[PDB]
Amino acid sequence: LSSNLWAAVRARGCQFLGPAMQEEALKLVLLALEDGSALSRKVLVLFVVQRLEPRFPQASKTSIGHVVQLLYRASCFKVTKRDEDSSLMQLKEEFRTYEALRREHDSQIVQIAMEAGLRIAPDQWSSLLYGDQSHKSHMQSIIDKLQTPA
Repeated sequence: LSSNLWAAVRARGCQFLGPAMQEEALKLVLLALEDGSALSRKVLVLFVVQRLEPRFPQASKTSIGHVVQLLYRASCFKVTKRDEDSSLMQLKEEFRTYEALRREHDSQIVQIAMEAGLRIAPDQWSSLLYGDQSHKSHMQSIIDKLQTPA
């Protein structure tokens, strides 16, 4: 099940790196962008990988870039285009807290599960994204929003 989910996520250029690593990865993206700073993908990945590497040997520019792409696909960024340079990404104002960023992140993964026709219960979501059975309610409300309102 989880195997099928993560394969579907990577199929789209994104990655979930497990509960602990993803939490720290997101918190570092937020550290860089929560104040409106506008970073190229280059600089954003550099900032994050540098801090991650010592606890998480798996951290590389490729795997962090895939986390960035997950947030990008989730439309979390305001992009500033420039021909005569690299495009810059800012966190949209509504996503400059961890709660909101993490909600949108988790929503994108649930959306990928749907796209893939992979059907998943709120108890499993908690296991997969958080490693515990503490977030099934958080994950229920995320499902609710992707479905027809009551």
